[PDB]
Amino acid sequence: SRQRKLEALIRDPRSPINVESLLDGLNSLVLDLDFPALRKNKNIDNFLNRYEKIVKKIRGLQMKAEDYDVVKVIGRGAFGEVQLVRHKASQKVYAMKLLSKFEMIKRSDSAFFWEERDIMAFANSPWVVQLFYAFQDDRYLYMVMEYMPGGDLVNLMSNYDVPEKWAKFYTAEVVLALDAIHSMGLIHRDVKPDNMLLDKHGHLKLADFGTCMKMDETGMVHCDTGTPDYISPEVLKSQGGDGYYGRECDWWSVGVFLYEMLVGDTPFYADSLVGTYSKIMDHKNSLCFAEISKHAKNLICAFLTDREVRLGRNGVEEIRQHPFFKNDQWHWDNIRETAAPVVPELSSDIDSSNFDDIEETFPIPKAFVGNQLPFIGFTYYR
Amino acid sequence: SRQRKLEALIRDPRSPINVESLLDGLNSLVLDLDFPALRKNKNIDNFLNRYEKIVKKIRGLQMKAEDYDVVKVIGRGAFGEVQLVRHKASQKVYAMKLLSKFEMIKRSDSAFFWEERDIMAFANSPWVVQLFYAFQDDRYLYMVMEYMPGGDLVNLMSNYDVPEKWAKFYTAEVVLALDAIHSMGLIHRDVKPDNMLLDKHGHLKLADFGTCMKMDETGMVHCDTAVGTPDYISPEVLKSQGGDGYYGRECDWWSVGVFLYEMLVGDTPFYADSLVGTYSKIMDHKNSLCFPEDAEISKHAKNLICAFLTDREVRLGRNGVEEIRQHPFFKNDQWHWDNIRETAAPVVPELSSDIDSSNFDDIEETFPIPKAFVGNQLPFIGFTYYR
Ligand SMILES: Cc1[nH]ncc1-c1cc2c(s1)C(=O)N[C@]1(CC[C@](O)(c3ccc(F)cc3)CC1)N2
Ligand SMILES: Cc1[nH]ncc1-c1cc2c(s1)C(=O)N[C@]1(CC[C@](O)(c3ccc(F)cc3)CC1)N2
Repeated sequence: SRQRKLEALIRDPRSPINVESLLDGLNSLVLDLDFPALRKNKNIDNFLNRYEKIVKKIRGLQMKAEDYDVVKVIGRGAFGEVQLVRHKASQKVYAMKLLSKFEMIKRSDSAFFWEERDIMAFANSPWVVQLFYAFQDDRYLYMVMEYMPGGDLVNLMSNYDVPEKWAKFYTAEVVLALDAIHSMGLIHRDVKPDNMLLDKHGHLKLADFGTCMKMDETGMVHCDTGTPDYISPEVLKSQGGDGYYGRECDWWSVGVFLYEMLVGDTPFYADSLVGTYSKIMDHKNSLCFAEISKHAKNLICAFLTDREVRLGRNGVEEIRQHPFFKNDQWHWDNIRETAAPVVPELSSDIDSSNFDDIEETFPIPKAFVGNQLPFIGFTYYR
Repeated sequence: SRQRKLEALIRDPRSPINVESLLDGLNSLVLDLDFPALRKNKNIDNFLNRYEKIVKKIRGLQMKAEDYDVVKVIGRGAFGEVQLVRHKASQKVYAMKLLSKFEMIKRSDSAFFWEERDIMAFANSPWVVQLFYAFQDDRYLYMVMEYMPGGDLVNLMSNYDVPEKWAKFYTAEVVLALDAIHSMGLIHRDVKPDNMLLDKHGHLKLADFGTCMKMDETGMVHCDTAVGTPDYISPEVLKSQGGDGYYGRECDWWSVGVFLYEMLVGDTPFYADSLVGTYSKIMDHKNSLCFPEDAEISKHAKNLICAFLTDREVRLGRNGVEEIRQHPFFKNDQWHWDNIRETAAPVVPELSSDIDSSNFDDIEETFPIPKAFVGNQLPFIGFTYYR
């Protein structure tokens, strides 16, 4: 066949050897070889003279952080900040998440983003925040995503006293969004109001995929990797050395979310990491309520039990037909194209009134350290 | 102002960042990192576990040396042999030059082939031997060229007594071959009968481009190394070893002079028992150059040689290739300069089959595992070429 089998692999933007990735493999080789210490090497100097020229040019004609106006900083993650940005040429407003390369190399935390990228880029769901451009430089990783001007549910829940019928909507849109995540053979692990963003029209989209794992042939995962509030008992227990868990661990998170939304506090709240963790483990005795209807009370309890009997172990169908999700203005077939509880009031394309306000280098190597190598293949254009 | 600018750079076959070279980039990185000592590094291991699998599958599709049957070894250069090969699938015959990656690295001389490749892969001249494929593996560099069953001119000079009528032809063809090399912006520096091969029809081609330098924007080169074979070296290239060297194409016309002298006299002009003696005779070429009493040579032939074998300032061909063409020696009734290559050759080779190598005499170690990063395969990233 020759270069037909090989041409196909290059074309696929899902394959790790697409053109953009091959270019990363050159840049990160130049970026990690270009230090005077290592330059004493004959081989490393031959290479860098022949390529440094053309490599610098390439760097020029592909997406940079300079190609964006930074309207304002709207969030701050574990590694970098999330910015509200406007691309200069097209003038289109996006949300740009920065990830610090150095703060990732300085931690057992420099592979998480691969799932965060693949989901947001290729999920193609109405339930997933959508990635347009993924690019990098010597310092940072960048993801350019559709901006969600509606805020997150942590902001809504503090701003509005949430009544039962509002929770019927919000829980349901999480259920569906989660099912979409599951149908890509993935568990979210850490589902919570922070990863729940609202769009222009007040509808849900999941966002923070950092802690995602891909299910086994069976459907479980068997490896250890935050803060407990919304985390399932089996997941905490399994941090001490293996033991599988599955998709049902996300449904636990949902119950915690429905509780917090209806009551006001998380069901296992305590003013310490230890306290919430301890309460979760003894969930049999710790969960108690009030002013909640029996149908809503019941769904919370069907979620907040160990994985064996937890609602949604048998399927997403159990959840749907539950008496709590019975209303008038939406069916599961059209929930997204109905009116949301809170449709956000938006002045312009850069309005961020649903978000609040907020106000590093690599060490020059002696030997080859390969700091950029973990980030080869991250670059992506729509 | 678009990434369609970039799109062009990738597609351009003679661009440093074509897809083959980008894939070489990924490959020679996997090769220079996959060692247990190196893999103690988190980064290098994070990388290899994600790429090593797919990289292996690619290597599978890449042109192996297994793709060829080796008919006979027909030559051996400094850094490896030249095998007469038949490509298995196509069943076509090729000459394949091997270049040892180890011996090339071990001797600090590992940049000479880049020109050698471009000349053969892109010359498109009937005077330049032509490259079809250029692949590599961890151990070797490979050059698949069109086979030249006729043999080299060193062979022709020791099987036949060359009369001046033949010398006229061969010298003329060498002259035109070099003009084609020059018109591509390159000086050869190593013109010799060994680098002069003969096609199926007994006609010339130039072969060993390892020593080639590309002229600057003014047709001159700055070289401070005395490069090439000691017998054919020009006084300027020789002197250039010490201090600022400065020369153009003229040095190639020196070689042509020596070539002709060898062909008519039967010996090189500045021959000596040592290398160090040959150099000295070249330096004192006014006094050392003389034709023997017994060798009979036309007054035209001696004129052409001596016009070639002088200081660059007064050397023939300094004022264009034209003053060579019209030289009285090149007067004949058998070929013009327009056609020469389509006249009958003085020696047409008798080939019995497509693997006949009767015009070639028959004949008849790797890297250590590194501690840290060494990048042994880095000088070879981008070698790979296909037609
Ligand atoms: C706004 C937008 N529009 N289109 C995409 C986005 C994203 C926003 C974030 C995204 S995308 C993300 O990936 N991470 C975070 C990092 C900050 C976070 O941890 C936070 C903030 C405040 C809290 F009170 C608690 C938590 C939430 C997740 N933010
Ligand atoms: C035959 C063919 N067909 N298509 C390409 C070729 C090439 C052949 C060679 C090529 S291409 C080459 O690059 N190098 C050499 C290595 C051996 C050499 O140095 C030599 C020196 C003195 C000798 F008495 C004999 C041989 C000559 C050049 N051979």
